[PDB]
Amino acid sequence: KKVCACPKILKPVCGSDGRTYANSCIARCNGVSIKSEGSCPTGI
Repeated sequence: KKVCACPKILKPVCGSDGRTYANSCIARCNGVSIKSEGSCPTGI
């Protein structure tokens, strides 16, 4: 129940914790910034 709503577009990001979230809005809602655009490589 809010006037704001996050986007539903398929544009995921790697957060500075090294997790991937579905978009920039959901990433910021955890209290953390985006390290880069796109999903990140699990091999590093």
